[PDB]
Amino acid sequence: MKHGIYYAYWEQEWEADYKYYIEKVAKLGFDILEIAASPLPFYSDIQINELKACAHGNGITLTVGHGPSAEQNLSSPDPDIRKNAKAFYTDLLKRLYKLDVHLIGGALYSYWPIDYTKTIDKKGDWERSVESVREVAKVAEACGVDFCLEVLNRFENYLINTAQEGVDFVKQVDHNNVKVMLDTFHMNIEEDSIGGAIRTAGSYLGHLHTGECNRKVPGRGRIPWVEIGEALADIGYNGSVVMEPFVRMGGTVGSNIKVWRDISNGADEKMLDREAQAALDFSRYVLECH
Amino acid sequence: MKHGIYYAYWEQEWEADYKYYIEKVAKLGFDILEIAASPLPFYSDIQINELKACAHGNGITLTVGHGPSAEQNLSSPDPDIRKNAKAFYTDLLKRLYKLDVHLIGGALYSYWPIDYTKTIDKKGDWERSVESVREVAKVAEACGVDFCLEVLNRFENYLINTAQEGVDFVKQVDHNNVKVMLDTFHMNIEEDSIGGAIRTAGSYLGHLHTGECNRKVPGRGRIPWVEIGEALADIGYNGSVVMEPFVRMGGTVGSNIKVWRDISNGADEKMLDREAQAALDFSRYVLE
Amino acid sequence: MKHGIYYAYWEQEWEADYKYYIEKVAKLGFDILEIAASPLPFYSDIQINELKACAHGNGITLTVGHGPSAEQNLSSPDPDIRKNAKAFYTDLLKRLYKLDVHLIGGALYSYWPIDYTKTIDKKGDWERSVESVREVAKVAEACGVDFCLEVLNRFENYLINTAQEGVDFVKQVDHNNVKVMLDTFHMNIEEDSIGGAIRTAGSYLGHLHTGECNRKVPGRGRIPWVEIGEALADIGYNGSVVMEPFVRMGGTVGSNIKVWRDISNGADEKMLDREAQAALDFSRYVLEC
Amino acid sequence: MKHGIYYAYWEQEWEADYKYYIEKVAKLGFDILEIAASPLPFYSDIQINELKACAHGNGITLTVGHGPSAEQNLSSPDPDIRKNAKAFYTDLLKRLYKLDVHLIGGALYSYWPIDYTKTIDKKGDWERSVESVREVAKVAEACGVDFCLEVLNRFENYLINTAQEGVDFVKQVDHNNVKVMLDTFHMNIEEDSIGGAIRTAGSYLGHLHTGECNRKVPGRGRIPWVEIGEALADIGYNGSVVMEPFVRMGGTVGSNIKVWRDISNGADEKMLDREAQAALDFSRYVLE
Ligand SMILES: O=C(CO)[C@@H](O)[C@H](O)[C@H](O)CO
Ligand SMILES: O=C(CO)[C@@H](O)[C@H](O)[C@H](O)CO
Ligand SMILES: O=C(CO)[C@@H](O)[C@H](O)[C@H](O)CO
Ligand SMILES: O=C(CO)[C@@H](O)[C@H](O)[C@H](O)CO
Ligand SMILES: [Mn+2]
Ligand SMILES: [Mn+2]
Ligand SMILES: [Mn+2]
Ligand SMILES: [Mn+2]
Ligand SMILES: [Mn+2]
Ligand SMILES: [Mn+2]
Ligand SMILES: [Mn+2]
Ligand SMILES: [Mn+2]
Repeated sequence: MKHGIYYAYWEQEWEADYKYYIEKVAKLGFDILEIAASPLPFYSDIQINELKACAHGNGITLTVGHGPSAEQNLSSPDPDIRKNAKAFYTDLLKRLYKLDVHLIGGALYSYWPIDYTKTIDKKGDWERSVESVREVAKVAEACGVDFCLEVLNRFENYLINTAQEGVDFVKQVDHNNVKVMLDTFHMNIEEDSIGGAIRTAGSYLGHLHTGECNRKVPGRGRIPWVEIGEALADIGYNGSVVMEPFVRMGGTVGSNIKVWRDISNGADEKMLDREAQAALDFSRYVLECH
Repeated sequence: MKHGIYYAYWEQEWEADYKYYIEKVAKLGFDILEIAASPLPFYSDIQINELKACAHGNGITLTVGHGPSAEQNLSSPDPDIRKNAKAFYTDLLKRLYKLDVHLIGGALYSYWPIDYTKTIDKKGDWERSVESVREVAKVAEACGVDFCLEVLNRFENYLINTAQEGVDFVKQVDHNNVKVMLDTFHMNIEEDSIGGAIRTAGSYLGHLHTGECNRKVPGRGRIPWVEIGEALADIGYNGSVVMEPFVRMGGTVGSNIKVWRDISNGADEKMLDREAQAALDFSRYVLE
Repeated sequence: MKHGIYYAYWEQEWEADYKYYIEKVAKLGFDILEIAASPLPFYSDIQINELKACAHGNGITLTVGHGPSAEQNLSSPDPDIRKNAKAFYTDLLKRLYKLDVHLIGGALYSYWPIDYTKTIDKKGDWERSVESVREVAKVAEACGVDFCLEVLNRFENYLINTAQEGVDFVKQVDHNNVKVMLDTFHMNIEEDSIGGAIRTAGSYLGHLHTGECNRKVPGRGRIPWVEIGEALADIGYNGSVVMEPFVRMGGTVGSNIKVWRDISNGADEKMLDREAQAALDFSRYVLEC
Repeated sequence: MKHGIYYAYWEQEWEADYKYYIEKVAKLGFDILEIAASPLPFYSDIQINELKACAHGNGITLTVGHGPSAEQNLSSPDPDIRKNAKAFYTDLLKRLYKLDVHLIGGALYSYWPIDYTKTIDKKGDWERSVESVREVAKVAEACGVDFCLEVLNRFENYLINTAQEGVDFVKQVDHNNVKVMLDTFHMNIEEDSIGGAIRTAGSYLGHLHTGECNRKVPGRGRIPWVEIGEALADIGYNGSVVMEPFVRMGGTVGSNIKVWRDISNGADEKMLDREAQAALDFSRYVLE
């Protein structure tokens, strides 16, 4: 497996100097840095090429996460939003192609976080979504990009909350490059079984996010990491595992993730770095070759 | 310890004929029925007495749960909202005393569920709430009621998310009738240690809600029940334990709890009855 | 799934008035009573029909457990011990048939408990055992009995300590009536994964013993019961599940099981019955479907 | 917190060239090397100073483990055996003082492994042992050595099988240089609660052995490491943590520990080294 970490562990907005983080995680021993998609549509060609060259020169692979805006909601009942959305993704996937990125994940079938003050139509949203994802998927394939649909807890989305729902949705889409994506923090809430959910995902699992129950770095909390490693070995998971810790208050990240206390316990950057590296060593040790 | 269940397990709105449920759970074997406070202020003085009568007749003890509305938000920066909130609690609490209820719990220090659309001010809300709660505490003490502050996960509230934050708030309130309340569903998300959180609550723990990670009845999910039982013995817990399963879609309950799939797996009322009864045997066995 | 309990939970010797426990256990709600095989060769056909009819009357299914003596050692290098051993099971299995018992289990490929002051030849004992068991297995087929080979921890046996070893031994024996048997107390010591060991057992699993890490009744300890239910479901286990708690010091049972403190904490018979009943409610709830 | 490993992980007999292992574990990053006491009584005085020189040279602290032989049984009903036992330990402890080691642990109140084809007189053995250990304690105190009594599973000892029995024994001995010692492999069998056993030992815990359920190195097994680390933090443990993995068949070690299958799966020295270092990183990280 290839191990990565989301840059947002160090930042409070959905954008940053990704080159700085590529240099950092390469020194910490990671294989991957996952970056937020938000700023990419504003990258000039030379900026995309420099980012790509940076990743390549440092032996780092870039993956992309995206929490879509309501205006990029592929499941919208408004035909215009669905059109703006497909247009947004099309342009984004081409940028990913130029970046040599082959994976994007997150609530790509909806938007995030969900504004629950608006009325919900799961059934209706579900079918518009399946349709929209079907065609975005075709652009993704032409770009060499796997489009991973992340199963989320109920407080963050209502369409896909369990691995079974994720598999159902992905089978309906029925496209080779559209995958299910799990996240230990979300599984921790919705699943009857962690290993079971992973085996349920099976051949459809295309990406995995890690973090403790309250989103600390993997290892020192209650997530059943050994059971997870066993299940990944049962399904022959080949993919990437990207830890996504959020331990700092503040900014759009703190607000969207809902960090209302200093979970980092006053850590400075170097401290954060050390904990992520210990967490990487732990992940490689516990999660592999079971 | 005394075991109960929240009536909402069977209903989709924050009210119901509580008499029908006092008889149901008395039969199923529960010692307690927990009821939503919402419809109570619309109970006449006579309706109160028959509810109480109905409870005493069935050997069932009544506890109350309450997810406050924005207008009952004791943490509010708006003095008129705070004023109305103290009035609601004082009226609600006098009714509780006449109903012969000695415990109310929920996000009593705030409102539920939070609309994260508005602007949050944790620091200021926290100070206002501590003060408003201490006042309300005098009334709760009078009506012989335990004002229980429930620690909730980050998605449903931002003031108190861990047992440690709960104990800090309660110690700040510094009042006899205010307790910390824990819920296995919420602890499962926010805590480093389930047993550790319970031990942190210690003597301040006044009420406990149970449910699996995804809110099914206690037993066949991933919650560490043995560890909870051992930690309650460590602190010598002598309160009640109320299961709060939510396995049904629809209504204000389904929307507030966020049940977007049929977790009950098509259960009918009898099937719901059986599972709750089995979870009750399980809880008395494992937890004590 | 059918749920039972070992009568020994109440007794300190490997024999007892099984009719008394058949009645007790029917009132507590079990579907099965497991009895020790050692007193059965001393039973007349009258006692065998007596026991069978009584089980039948209280609706209880009977299963058998046996910790073989050194003289009943099917793996012994001494060919006379092996001949006497085969004679012993040949007789026993015919009695089981008369009792309409379709399952016996324990360290049937060896003897129990092992005396480590002796000489070990795991490789040698293993080969002799596979040979003897396959033979006994024909007699088992004939008597309609499932010969279950229990995987034990290292302190009690050295031949088969993990589900994988148990599976290798059974595959090698290669006979329909031989199955692997697992016990949560033994898996707790030896296995890397509990769900994994069950799954490795797979279709070869023919019997399951349960108890907490320190042998108390199932449920209030550290054994991962939910994980066990899942794995039993993953392999579609239909067999029975028998709790085998040991919480009392004294006697052969106490010395053989090595109970050196009062784990029951003063439990009198009624208290023991209460906990077994609660543990049985727990097992049906957590372990099934 | 100091972390070590028992040298027997790489050897099949209760002795070896400890200098070779001091260099190896310093290179892998350990703080401590734990050695078997067995060969030490017979160390010339030169060999004692060389061993100590090496340890200091490599920045390694040495701790000692010991499975006493039947003739060294301080609990024996036989007075000549108790006499020898006491002479054995006073000589061993004085050497330890020379070797500059401050900790010895194991079934020091008895002998190991127990021969169960003999008569078990628990109450009598227990009384004699408490009295004997108390005497030895005085010498241990003079040599600046913590005499740690290890709690073992039922198959390896019958006097002390739980943390509660270990604490009861140590409190009866009533001497500051005598401590309780826990081992995750042994707790995994006997305890109701791992965290609970650690909290029961509390201030009395003077040493801790680690290993997976089946004695593989810590990390990929079922032992609840986070719970252990949280309980060590609960009591404020000021001792060391020594992993005692046993993954190889053969010799006195393989038969005393009862390894009947190749648990190491063909590992050569280099592979045993890497797995030890990975478990060390895991332990420092998870146990805090
Ligand atoms: O689990 C999550 C969100 O809770 C991740 O998918 C990521 O943070 C999100 O997609 C926004 O970047
Ligand atoms: O756990 C919670 C909310 O998740 C409850 O205690 C809440 O106050 C109650 O559900 C309101 O009806
Ligand atoms: O678990 C075991 C032994 O520890 C049993 O299966 C044994 O065969 C039985 O207890 C003998 O009576
Ligand atoms: O855990 C134990 C024995 O199972 C050890 O501490 C023992 O004292 C040592 O292994 C002997 O060398
Ligand atoms: Mn995620
Ligand atoms: Mn931490
Ligand atoms: Mn922690
Ligand atoms: Mn609750
Ligand atoms: Mn057994
Ligand atoms: Mn008990
Ligand atoms: Mn040890
Ligand atoms: Mn217990």
